[PDB]
Amino acid sequence: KKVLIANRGEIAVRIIRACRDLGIQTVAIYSEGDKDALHTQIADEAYCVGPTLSKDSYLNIPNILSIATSTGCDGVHPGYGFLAENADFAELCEACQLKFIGPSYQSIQKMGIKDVAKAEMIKANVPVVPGSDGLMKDVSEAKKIAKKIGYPVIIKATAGGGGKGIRVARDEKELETGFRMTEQEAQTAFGNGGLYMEKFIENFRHIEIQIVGDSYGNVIHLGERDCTIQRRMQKLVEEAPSPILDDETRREMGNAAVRAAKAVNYENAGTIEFIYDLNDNKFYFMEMNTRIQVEHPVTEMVTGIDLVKLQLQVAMGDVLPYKQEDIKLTGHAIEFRINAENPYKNFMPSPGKIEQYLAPGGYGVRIESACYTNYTIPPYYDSMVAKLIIHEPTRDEAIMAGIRALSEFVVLGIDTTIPFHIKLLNNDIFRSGKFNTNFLEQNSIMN
Amino acid sequence: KKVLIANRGEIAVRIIRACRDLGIQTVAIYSEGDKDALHTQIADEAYCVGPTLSKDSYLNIPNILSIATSTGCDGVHPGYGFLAENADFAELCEACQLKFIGPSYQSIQKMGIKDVAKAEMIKANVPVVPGSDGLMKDVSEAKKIAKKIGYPVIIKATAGGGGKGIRVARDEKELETGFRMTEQEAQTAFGNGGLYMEKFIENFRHIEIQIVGDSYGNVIHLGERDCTIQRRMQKLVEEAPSPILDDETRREMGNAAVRAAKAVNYENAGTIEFIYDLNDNKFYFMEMNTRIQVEHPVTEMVTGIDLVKLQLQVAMGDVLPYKQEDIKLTGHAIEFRINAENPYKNFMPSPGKIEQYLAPGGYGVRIESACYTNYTIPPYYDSMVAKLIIHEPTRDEAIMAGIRALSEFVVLGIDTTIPFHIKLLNNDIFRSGKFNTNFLEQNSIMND
Ligand SMILES: Nc1ncnc2c1ncn2[C@@H]1O[C@H](COP(=O)(O)OP(=O)(O)NP(=O)(O)O)[C@@H](O)[C@H]1O
Ligand SMILES: Nc1ncnc2c1ncn2[C@@H]1O[C@H](COP(=O)(O)OP(=O)(O)NP(=O)(O)O)[C@@H](O)[C@H]1O
Ligand SMILES: [Cl-]
Ligand SMILES: [Cl-]
Ligand SMILES: [Mg+2]
Ligand SMILES: [Mg+2]
Ligand SMILES: [Mg+2]
Ligand SMILES: [Mg+2]
Repeated sequence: KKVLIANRGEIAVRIIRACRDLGIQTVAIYSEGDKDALHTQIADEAYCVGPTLSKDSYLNIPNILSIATSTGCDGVHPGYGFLAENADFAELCEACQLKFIGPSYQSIQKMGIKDVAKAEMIKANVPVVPGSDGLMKDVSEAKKIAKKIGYPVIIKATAGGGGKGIRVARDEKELETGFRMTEQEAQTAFGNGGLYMEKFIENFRHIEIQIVGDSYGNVIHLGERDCTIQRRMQKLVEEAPSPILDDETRREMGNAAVRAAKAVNYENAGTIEFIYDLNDNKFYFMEMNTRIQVEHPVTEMVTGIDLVKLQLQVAMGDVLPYKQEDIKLTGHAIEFRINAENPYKNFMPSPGKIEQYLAPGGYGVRIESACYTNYTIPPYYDSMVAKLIIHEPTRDEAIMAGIRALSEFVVLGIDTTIPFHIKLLNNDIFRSGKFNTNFLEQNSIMN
Repeated sequence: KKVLIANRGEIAVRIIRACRDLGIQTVAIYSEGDKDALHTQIADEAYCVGPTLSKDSYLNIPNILSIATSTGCDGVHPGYGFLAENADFAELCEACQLKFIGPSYQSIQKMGIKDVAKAEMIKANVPVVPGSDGLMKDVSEAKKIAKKIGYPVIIKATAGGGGKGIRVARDEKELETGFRMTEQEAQTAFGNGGLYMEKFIENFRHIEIQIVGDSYGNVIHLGERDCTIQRRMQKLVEEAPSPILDDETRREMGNAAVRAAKAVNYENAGTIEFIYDLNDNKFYFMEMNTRIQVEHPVTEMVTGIDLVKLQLQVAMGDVLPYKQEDIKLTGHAIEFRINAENPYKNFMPSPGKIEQYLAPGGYGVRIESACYTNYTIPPYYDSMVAKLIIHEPTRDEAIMAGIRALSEFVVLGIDTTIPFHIKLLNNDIFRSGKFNTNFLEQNSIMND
């Protein structure tokens, strides 16, 4: 009946749209900085939750819970980021008679301590990257494990998110220096300096499987997303299906992801991330995001399934409206994350007022955005202007259509990364579809 | 390689987008009044064709042909309206070695003299609305036929388009009066005063079938569009598939449409309009539109087929890349034509500068517009702001999702018809899916 959206930006707008499609009432929250945010305008009601820094606004749990109960909400949608993978917030909602629109706290706990997640996958017969058994207490056993696994190794925060608390070590001296750095950063960022170690995979594709469970033990997958085009770990361009994957591997990986989700009795939407090793064409579980993702639209276009609406439906108590045999991926979709950065200045942030915003339309085109003419993106959270998604019958058609779409997208007053994406789509290595995660790093797409 | 777009507005934008998908270079034209027009920005080059009134700009054939050859274009896409159903311009293009993106002039002649179109359909074994065979010489001849057909009748210009030269006669005296007014109006408008007569069908549903043929004898249909929500003759809300139609009638009408198409060796995209009579559940051919239509995108979403790209593909000599067995309509789409009119003032036109324009997005939404912030829609042409299309798995879902999308569509500075479409979507009759073409005439949505 009524849902509080515990987020901001384009995901808040997105969830709000999903609620209205189901006739659900919407409560937006905003920080002092987000006073002009679009989601606060399109919500049925909006409430200030605290000052600009996320720690006192969007992560201010007592205030979010307070507002939620005060206004008579039945649930809370966390979106992505902020409190979406926070098991304690999830538990507190439940204790308030508020439905956390997402998986259980037990589920968030199990998959949210990434070393424990791995051990759970080994027991659900899911392959995982060779590595340490749980956390390393010392550099000493980090050095011991790393010589057992073989360099290069990657040291990762077990409580980790947003790319923070991850370091490659290519020799013992790097592992020694990187251990203390990552432990420090993790304790600060997460209140948990526990680190685990993995073989650092060098030639792979980032393949992730969308899963969705209901409250009745039914789990399905909506195929894969290919998120190999990455700058500094962070995803820039996502596509569905993967250009390099055959139907037998899609099926084998989808089945692995469904085993993953039910080993932890997973409910609502999540994503299994897999490392697809191009050296032997084997996949490895890397982690689960126990939440909706930025890139969900690429999947929604090829599958025809409204994933956020399905999140709300699953939370309201609906059984899954599709079994696995009803799911098909039709056509090809590619998402471009358009940020307020200048690709001609090595992606230097570009703050300012948007003087002209003209979003493209036409066949195949979906624009996801909270930006509008005269809007100023506050520099304290994010750089996302829009996600553009192109859906065509083939990949080459999506590429041609994407240039078309991207080429008429007017965002003036600030620099954006549209030019980067236009240049990528004209790149012959990209068009070949054959490449790994290092692609941006061992090329110079901007010329 | 290079194509001139012989149109304006949102359809020029649509065409230019389809050209860029194919790697084709684009030449926009514009009237003096259309200097700010979005299609002139996104085109590769833009040229002035002349003064604001269409007669000297967008219907200026000598100037359009000069720019097409001057700039070295291979074809001309006429969109809809203006020169799209002008056989003589199609001929002229062909004589200039320009591919008219559409059917042959011969086909444009056959189906564009509407009484002859009808006669061709009877030979093609396609049902037509009862009436006269050919034109009526005289008011006397109209009187005799109208007595034979039985009142009520509708007198229709044979060279008629844009809904001019059509009026109902419920009795003799009306017919005497209607004949002369319609003959005068059709002469003025079309240079052809010839009228034909049909039974005026009073309880019906507007069901039209999308056709596409290629240059190799292949003709497919992409199912139906239901355009029953009309206001004074003009379409307002379209949906695919028709909510009141089973798949046996879908096949029947599709096969009827396909016979019609190849009866005239039809190439490229056309639409066959049927009258679906709710008294006996019978369909009758009313006319063919030998062109793409305003409402094509609702078909494109349900079928996944890019129709305007397919027009270009067909015009470059491509074999139809779809077979009939492989065409499925999936889910349900509703298009809403959003105009610069005030629905709270009986749709009074609302001229002005648009001061804020915010297109909704999200799941299932597709916006078709040439409008933007600080744009002023000239009051000289077809007054569209945007088409909004919603595509969902079911009709009820589409309705809900369209309220969502329409409710956040911001257009400030002019009044628009957005509030009418929101009131339509909350109407119980519309939601039932059961109504006929006089729905907005028997109902008053704006009071709801
Ligand atoms: N074993 C590995 N070998 C090579 N690269 C890795 C490995 N583990 C992680 N990475 C890279 O580091 C990125 C982030 O890893 P991940 O384990 O997803 O961290 P995260 O902080 O949870 N990020 P998020 O996806 O936002 O939750 C991955 O997308 C890979 O590009
Ligand atoms: N026999 C009929 N009985 C009842 N209504 C009719 C009949 N013929 C036409 N109409 C109505 O008049 C409208 C216009 O007729 P039509 O033959 O489509 O003319 P047009 O000028 O070619 N319009 P267009 O579709 O823009 O090319 C139809 O959509 C019907 O609503
Ligand atoms: Cl994400
Ligand atoms: Cl039309
Ligand atoms: Mg993570
Ligand atoms: Mg990850
Ligand atoms: Mg007509
Ligand atoms: Mg018509």
